[PDB]
Amino acid sequence: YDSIFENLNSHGQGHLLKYWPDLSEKERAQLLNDLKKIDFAEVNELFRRANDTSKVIQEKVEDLKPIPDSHYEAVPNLSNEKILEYENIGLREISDGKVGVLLLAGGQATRLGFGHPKGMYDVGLPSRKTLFQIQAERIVRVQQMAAEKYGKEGKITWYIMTSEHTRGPTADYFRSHNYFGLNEEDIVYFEQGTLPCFDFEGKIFLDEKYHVSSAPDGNGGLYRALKNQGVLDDIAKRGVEHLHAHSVDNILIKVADPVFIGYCKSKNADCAAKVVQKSTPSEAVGVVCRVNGHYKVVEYSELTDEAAESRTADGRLTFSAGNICNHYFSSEFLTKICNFESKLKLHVAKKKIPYVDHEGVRQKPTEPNGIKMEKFIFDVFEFAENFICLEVARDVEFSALKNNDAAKKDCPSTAREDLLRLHRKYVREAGGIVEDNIDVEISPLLSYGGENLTDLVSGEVFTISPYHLKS
Ligand SMILES: CC(=O)N[C@H]1[C@@H](OP(=O)(O)OP(=O)(O)OC[C@H]2O[C@@H](n3ccc(=O)[nH]c3=O)[C@H](O)[C@@H]2O)O[C@H](CO)[C@@H](O)[C@@H]1O
Ligand SMILES: [Mg+2]
Repeated sequence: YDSIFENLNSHGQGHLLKYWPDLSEKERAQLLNDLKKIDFAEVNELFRRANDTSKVIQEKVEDLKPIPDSHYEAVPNLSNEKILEYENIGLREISDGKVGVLLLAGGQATRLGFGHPKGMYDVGLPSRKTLFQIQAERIVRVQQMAAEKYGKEGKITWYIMTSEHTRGPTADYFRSHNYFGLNEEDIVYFEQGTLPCFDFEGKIFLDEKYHVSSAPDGNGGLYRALKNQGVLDDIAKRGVEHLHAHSVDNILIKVADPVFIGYCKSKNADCAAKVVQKSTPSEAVGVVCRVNGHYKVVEYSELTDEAAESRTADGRLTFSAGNICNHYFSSEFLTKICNFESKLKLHVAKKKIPYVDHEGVRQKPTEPNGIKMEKFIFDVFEFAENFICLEVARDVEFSALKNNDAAKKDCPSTAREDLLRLHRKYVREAGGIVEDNIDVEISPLLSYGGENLTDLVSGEVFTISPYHLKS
């Protein structure tokens, strides 16, 4: 106790042991287990840098400039012959077993009110498939496409990053469903770290008398987790050369998109980000920018209202390159990143954090009472030697699940609506006849991105809703 107290008090966190006399021996052991999981020197060192307001005000007066339209291309503007070239390059890499996916599934947002990892959400499709199952079947299908073209049945290694409260339920969900037709050996779970939650005076919250308040350390915690969980070793052993990192909530996600992988390989990019066009200033998307001669993403929470609402001569937003958390990393760049993730800025967010008050009572604040600190995955972009930005069509590739339906944006209903609208488009683009009032869902096992539909829908008329086109 004495050595533990000193470690705490030398860093001003001695209050965490306040309730020691009232705790059972098991609660005492739980509390001590919480404390030994925290490096109080590194945490306290990190908090000071993250909350150095003088440096923050300097970053606010930076001459923030958007990525010029001249520095990126848009997939829908490419010729179909250039698209095929990129797709075939990506399909070859997938077939050769050189592609992995880094699924960011440790996020703990509560906005949705879902008592499970977000990946288990069912937005009410005719198939009633979850985000996890849809993504798994997209992996199945694109592996099949790659093997059918190039012979070898290469596998995408699915690296699923979890946090403490998602690790168990996520592994249980995939196991219960027989990995949705994928092989268990190719799905690799790894767990990101956490950081404690602080009040406005820099003292760490107690979630219970025997439990320190903590939260996942941001999706920028990927890099440290990759190293200390042995994932970089696994990547090197498997011969994986390309990594597709993306969020869990985008129901339109082109997992291991061969066009994306082929595009970045052909441009010899060490790192890349997909973007969509931002048309409302308040959309909660980061924007790709240039400052001091390198690329950056400024999170929606850190973009001034002035910059967000600034307009071009056209009337487009000046900052219109909307990040959709959909990134490419070369294996070489990834392993070099993980050796300097220490320098990665910690971002501060005001949050409503439950806490034990000065009277042993757990409160639930109605106004933000504390701070969480997060590393952001895109903060490595400024260290890339050949960063590439690739614009994609929003209706084909981005529809985020963030809020409940009452918010009416980025909700289950818009996610389900965006996917069904896209599949209606795929059916029409393959020669099928279907009106907007018909809900036709295309199984990912039948079509990854609109291919493989002519023989089934060309000339056919779809008049009954809902309809499920299956494999
Ligand atoms: C990548 C990032 O910093 N912000 C992006 C993110 O913000 P946004 O704030 O919407 O999302 P979060 O950064 O909270 O989470 C993004 C993804 O990372 C996962 N996650 C998050 C935190 C964590 O500790 N562990 C973890 O695995 C989430 O579960 C999800 O898979 O998505 C938007 C698009 O939808 C982009 O416009 C934002 O620029
Ligand atoms: Mg991102």
